Amino acid sequence: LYHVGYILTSVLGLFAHELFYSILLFDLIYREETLFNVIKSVTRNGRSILLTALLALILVYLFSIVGFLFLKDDFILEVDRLSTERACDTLLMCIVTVMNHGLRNGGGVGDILRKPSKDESLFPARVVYDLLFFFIVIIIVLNLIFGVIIDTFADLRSEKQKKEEILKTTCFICGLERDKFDNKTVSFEEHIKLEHNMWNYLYF
Amino acid sequence: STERACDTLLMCIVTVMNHGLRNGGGVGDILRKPSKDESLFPARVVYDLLFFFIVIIIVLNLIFGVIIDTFADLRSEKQKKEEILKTTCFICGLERDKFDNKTVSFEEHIKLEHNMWNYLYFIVLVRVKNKTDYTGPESYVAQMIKNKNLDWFPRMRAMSLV
Amino acid sequence: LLKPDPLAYYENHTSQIEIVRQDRSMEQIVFPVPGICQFLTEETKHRLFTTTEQDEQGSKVSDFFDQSSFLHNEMEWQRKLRSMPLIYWFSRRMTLWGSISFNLAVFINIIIAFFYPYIRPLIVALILRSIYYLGIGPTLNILGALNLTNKIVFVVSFVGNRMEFLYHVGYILTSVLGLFAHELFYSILLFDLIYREETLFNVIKSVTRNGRSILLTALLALILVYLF
Amino acid sequence: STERACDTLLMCIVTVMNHGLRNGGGVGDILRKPSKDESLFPARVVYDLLFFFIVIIIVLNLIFGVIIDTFADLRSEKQKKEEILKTTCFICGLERDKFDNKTVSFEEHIKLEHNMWNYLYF
Ligand SMILES: Nc1ncnc2c1ncn2[C@@H]1O[C@H](COP(=O)(O)OP(=O)(O)OP(=O)(O)O)[C@@H](O)[C@H]1O
Ligand SMILES: Nc1ncnc2c1ncn2[C@@H]1O[C@H](COP(=O)(O)OP(=O)(O)OP(=O)(O)O)[C@@H](O)[C@H]1O
Ligand SMILES: Nc1ncnc2c1ncn2[C@@H]1O[C@H](COP(=O)(O)OP(=O)(O)OP(=O)(O)O)[C@@H](O)[C@H]1O
Ligand SMILES: [Ca+2]
Ligand SMILES: [Zn+2]
Ligand SMILES: [Zn+2]
Ligand SMILES: [Zn+2]
Repeated sequence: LYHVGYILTSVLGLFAHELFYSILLFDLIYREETLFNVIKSVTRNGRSILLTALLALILVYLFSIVGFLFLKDDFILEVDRLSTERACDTLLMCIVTVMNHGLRNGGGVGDILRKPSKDESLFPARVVYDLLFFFIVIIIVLNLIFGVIIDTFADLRSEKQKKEEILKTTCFICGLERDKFDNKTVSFEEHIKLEHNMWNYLYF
Repeated sequence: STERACDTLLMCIVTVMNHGLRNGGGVGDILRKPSKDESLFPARVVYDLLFFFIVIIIVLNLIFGVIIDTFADLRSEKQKKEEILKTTCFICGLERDKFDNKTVSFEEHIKLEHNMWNYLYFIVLVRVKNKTDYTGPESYVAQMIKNKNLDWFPRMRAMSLV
Repeated sequence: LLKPDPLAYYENHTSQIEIVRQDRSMEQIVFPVPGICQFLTEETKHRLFTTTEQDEQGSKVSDFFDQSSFLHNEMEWQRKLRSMPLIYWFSRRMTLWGSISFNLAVFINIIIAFFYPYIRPLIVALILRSIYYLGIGPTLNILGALNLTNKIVFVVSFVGNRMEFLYHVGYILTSVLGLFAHELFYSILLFDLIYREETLFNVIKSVTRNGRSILLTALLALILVYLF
Repeated sequence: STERACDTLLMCIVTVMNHGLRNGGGVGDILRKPSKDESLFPARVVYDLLFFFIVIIIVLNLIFGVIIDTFADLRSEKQKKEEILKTTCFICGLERDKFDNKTVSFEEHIKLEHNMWNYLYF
């Protein structure tokens, strides 16, 4: 199916528009096993990553609710038209702003809100809001999305080590360890080649 | 005052590779800041979020997950090597466990009987002595050394265990 | 009675091994250790003990036996060398040359960084006095000359103490380039902290062991950037 | 209104160590933004990308991978030590599995016979 899709993309590029040969570069993931292993680390626990993203979206939704109810006058966004607009006139806009401009920042949504003045009555509220966003949705959740990948890497490495040592140590048919064939007339390197040759069983 | 990047696909690639990867939020940080009353605003939001979530959280974090995994692999393999070196015998590959309650402890099995440097000395002796004066074992080991055989070494069996 | 002094001398030159006879029975061969067995350097022993790699089975002997001949050649070379007094004196002091060369490189780089718009404390004071009296340029020239001579001595010791040699000759090339071509070429000499340190080399190994993985991930990032 | 850093090599080092390491995109975020028609534009692109990819994705990530690896090493060592403490006897170093189906179990072989405090008392 992948190869016929490749043919389809090639013919589209040849006839429809030359800007379809780009997708062909996604043969590097197929021609290579190392890159495929990295993408496997990404996409083995894919449900974990997607559910963590949904958790981040839920937290963004709650923070957007709080901002819309209380801090809706601090959601002011610079714009370049063809001077400064207001984001929070509707909870959907608050969610969009806090998900686009709040996740894509090193300090959370507090980097886009109106910069407060120390002599305001909402200053402690803004400080707590920004710090909570930064500590819950940018140091933990967006870091869980990466800790999951790291843990998946470790799991793949351990699984591959187990499989390889099983293959190179124990017999394929009888599952008999290598050490059992020490100080014996037949060595394990011979037991697997003449007696328990798994291809002789297929021939039989 | 200000220039346009995308007048050619090469310039778009250069801008999105230089100013896109080198940012905490992706190419959405250099692109003209849109206005909510535009017809492309959802497209820009999706574009920026996709760039951020694919090329700056999953593809610029695999270059680091790989490093962490390599660290773990190095530690594991070094630990295996150190355990093998400090527990099993170099020549016969016999664990330290088998030399408990025996007359000779493992601390002597490696220092007196199965001293690999003694085997090196024996090899040098066998290849420095004239062939006629070889005693039985010396001529035997010379014969095997000529045959490229390695059986004369002990293998999973010391002699102090029997 | 045979316990230990002639007896101590004989017990110091009498090695026993446990070769396995053809009939699956073990013997205990006791033999005098040849003379050249007193020249095997301790560093070589440590290297062969640590770096030797297990083969397909749990057997490290298949490589030790292979290295036996090279060890014998080194044994003979050490016997030959110990007669030569001057080269032997150099060879005994091999870490000293490396330390001096690295310290000179670091001091040259510090002097360049701090001045270039155009017993360690005692050595620092000496360099400061040289800077005060002669000034930068001549102080730099003499420091580079000392570095080059020390690295030549280090390389002759290295060969006499026989890819790493390629690195050392590259270091020589960089030193001479800095001394003559342009004084900003000493910057590359600071890439000896990797060679002089095992920990830094271990982290760099973590980086460059799965280098193909990192490069292919970078190419994937480039493909995604191309699509965007 | 704007000062120059690179009038000397020491000032360049200070600028690229203070303003380069402390940015999410390397020193390219402080350098003058170049016009596409300049002759050195490819040079600036390569310079910035190399700084970002060598000194901010690898080295400043090695400084953290080392910490992670040390965490793993500590956890493994502590698990080993705790398991040895809770399984093998302190004095004889005899596993717990050896005292199964025996007239006396490990739970008291370490409390009556091989009590190390009894050895200290002796
Ligand atoms: N039961 C087994 N356990 C482990 N390895 C096995 C087993 N059966 C076969 N093998 C391995 O699978 C491969 C099968 O080799 P095969 O019998 O086809 O011999 P061949 O084609 O002459 O090649 P070779 O030179 O590797 O022996 C060999 O690597 C053999 O060691
Ligand atoms: N088969 C072996 N298994 C384990 N360790 C070994 C083996 N052969 C040699 N060694 C170790 O390698 C080193 C070689 O010992 P060597 O004959 O050089 O002793 P030495 O120079 O007198 O020093 P020392 O006995 O104080 O370590 C020692 O550490 C010895 O324990
Ligand atoms: N050789 C050993 N192996 C394992 N655990 C040991 C060993 N020797 C002592 N211990 C443990 O150390 C502690 C020493 O117990 P101790 O003789 O002091 O009794 P205690 O202070 O009256 O306490 P308790 O009987 O309630 O455990 C106990 O936990 C004992 O299990
Ligand atoms: Ca004879
Ligand atoms: Zn079998
Ligand atoms: Zn042994
Ligand atoms: Zn006990």
